[PDB]
Amino acid sequence: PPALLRSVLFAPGNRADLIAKLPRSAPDAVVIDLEDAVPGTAEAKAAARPVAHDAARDLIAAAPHLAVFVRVNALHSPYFEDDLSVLTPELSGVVVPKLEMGAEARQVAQMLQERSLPLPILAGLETGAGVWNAREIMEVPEVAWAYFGAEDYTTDLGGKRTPGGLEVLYARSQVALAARLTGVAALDIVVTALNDPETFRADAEQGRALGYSGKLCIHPAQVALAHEYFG
Amino acid sequence: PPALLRSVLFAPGNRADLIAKLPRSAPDAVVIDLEDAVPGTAEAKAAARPVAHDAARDLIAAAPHLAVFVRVNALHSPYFEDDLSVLTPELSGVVVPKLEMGAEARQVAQMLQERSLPLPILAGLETGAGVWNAREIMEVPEVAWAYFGAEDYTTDLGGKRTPGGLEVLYARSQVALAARLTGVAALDIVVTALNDPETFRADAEQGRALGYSGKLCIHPAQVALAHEYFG
Amino acid sequence: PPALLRSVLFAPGNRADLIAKLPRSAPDAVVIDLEDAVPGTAEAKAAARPVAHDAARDLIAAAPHLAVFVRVNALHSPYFEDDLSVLTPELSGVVVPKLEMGAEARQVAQMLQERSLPLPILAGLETGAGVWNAREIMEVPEVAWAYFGAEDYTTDLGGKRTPGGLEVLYARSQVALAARLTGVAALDIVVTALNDPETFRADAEQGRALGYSGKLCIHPAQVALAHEYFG
Ligand SMILES: O=C([O-])CC(=O)C(=O)O
Ligand SMILES: O=C([O-])CC(=O)C(=O)O
Ligand SMILES: O=C([O-])CC(=O)C(=O)O
Ligand SMILES: [Mg+2]
Ligand SMILES: [Mg+2]
Ligand SMILES: [Mg+2]
Repeated sequence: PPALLRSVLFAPGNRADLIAKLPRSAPDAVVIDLEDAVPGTAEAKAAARPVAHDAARDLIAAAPHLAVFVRVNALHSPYFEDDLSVLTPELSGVVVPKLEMGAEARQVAQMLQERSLPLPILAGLETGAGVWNAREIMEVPEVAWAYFGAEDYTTDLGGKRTPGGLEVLYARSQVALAARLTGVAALDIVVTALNDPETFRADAEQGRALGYSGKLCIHPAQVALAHEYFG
Repeated sequence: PPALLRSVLFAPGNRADLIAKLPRSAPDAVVIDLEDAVPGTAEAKAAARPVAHDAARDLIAAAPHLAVFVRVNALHSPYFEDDLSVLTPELSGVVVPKLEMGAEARQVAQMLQERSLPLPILAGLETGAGVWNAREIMEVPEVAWAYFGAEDYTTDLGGKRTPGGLEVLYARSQVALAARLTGVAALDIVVTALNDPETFRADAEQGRALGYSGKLCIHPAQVALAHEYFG
Repeated sequence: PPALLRSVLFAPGNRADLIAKLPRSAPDAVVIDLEDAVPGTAEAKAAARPVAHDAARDLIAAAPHLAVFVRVNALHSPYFEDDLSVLTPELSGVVVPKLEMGAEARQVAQMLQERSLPLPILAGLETGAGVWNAREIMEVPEVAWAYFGAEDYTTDLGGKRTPGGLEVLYARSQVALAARLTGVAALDIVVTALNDPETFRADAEQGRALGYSGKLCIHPAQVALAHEYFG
């Protein structure tokens, strides 16, 4: 995949239909999500694995030039292990959420290698420890890109999100700087307000000014908006 | 004392009458202050010790559940040593202002134990070094809560305070993050404007969004406002 | 040169005429610039050196009490070595842009010592690494002052500058804090807009609030304005 992704669009791993609609807006990359998008039960996570596996295969064959990623559950969740069975060399990479130390990313890299699944890692820095150890996490060789997850960050610190985002400015700035120092591409925060392009435009602008090279998108319409600011 | 304190109300150590009025606003915790609240004269300090002691003694008995703290003078001040003699096991904890190194916090903890005073420490992070070494200070076991003192922080850096507080956003964000990583309760900055409830409301909202679990209060009226945002 | 510089005014190193005007606004210090001010070709830099060298000399003889500095090119640039010949013992010091490690600053000090140039360093922290290692760079003994260059910082991170400057608040606050902790005087960012003193006034105000003790100036008119805020 390109070292630069201007837009990264998500779809629930257990929604074959939404996964297939992923290329419509032509995002630079997409993420079939087995984490947040799917219920936290052993049953839901198991049911989602074959669905996302086949959906990923179909998608890559239909849109050969689309960078396709799969987001697995956190390293320390009881789902990480079995999520790996979903991966294939055809994916552009694997998204690992809530990483918190360089050792965790190295563990991930080694486990992937032992499953014969050499996939670059798109690191999720979205907790206090992830931000604090941002540089150490991104210096792991296998980490090619990273996103700052404001939503989980504030939840982790017992904070609350605002439109301006001053409450995550410190964190968002640290991640962008650590990303520059390690040669890793930084992906900006999601925008949950889906009814106003203006709210998104203002947010993307802040992210661009900070040095992020791309932005996470949760709705197709945000893709075109993202391309007006990154790239 | 509770792990979380929504409000912490201050009262001058040498003002036995005000100390007694403390329970009125029903704050989660109160601080009998021998530091800033009293004049910096070797005589005005030694004269405040007996008044603070006797006032704290009677206050704790009058409201046994209420978390009662006494703020002593800085570790390297000429008053610290003698201030300790004022403390008692019945206190919920001791407030130590201007801590700047993990080593200073450990020193305080050791001295307290040697004086047979089992008191958890409420660390004052309000200087450049305090903020810089926030995590190292807060990881000391005896430290249970910590507050960011914007007033003395700006004074220490030669800065100046504003209503928006952007000049201490980096510092306030760093303390909140370090508090999370160490399991320490973070207490937000004071609001010196005692005539406008909107200034406090907006200020408290910023602290809450950043991850603070409580806020320092200098006037009984701010207590109710604090509980509107923290809890 | 005093430990405190409220204003530091720049002039192109290849303009003998502009350099001569430097003393008119009575800035606390002046900088004859061989770096950004002079085009990036071996021809333009070599042509600039004798002018900066002699103009600096004529300046010191005319204004004996003025702190005169020369800004050489970056340490790892192909012009650094030759730029050193422009320096003389009579200068108040030398500005070294884009410093990124403590070791780089020590290298400069060493090379200055072997040339018999007792010139303290005014370090330029204006790239991701410069900000990341701000404290280590400033703890180098010969570093007496440091400036934060928001322009090159955002360029280095691939961001964009805004009037409000929230995109560089993190870095600006960090440089100011590190300067306090190392005993180094921190100089605030340049203001490129010259048609409005109000834009400069608001900016200087932000810098002062964060703890900066002086501000870089690129137009003599900014000198008096800086003096209203610093000192
Ligand atoms: O799942 C989503 O839609 C967005 C997400 O995880 C994130 O921004 O971290
Ligand atoms: O004593 C006060 O009024 C305020 C105080 O200590 C602080 O903000 O740290
Ligand atoms: O060259 C200039 O005029 C200003 C400059 O380098 C800076 O602010 O770093
Ligand atoms: Mg997320
Ligand atoms: Mg205080
Ligand atoms: Mg510069």
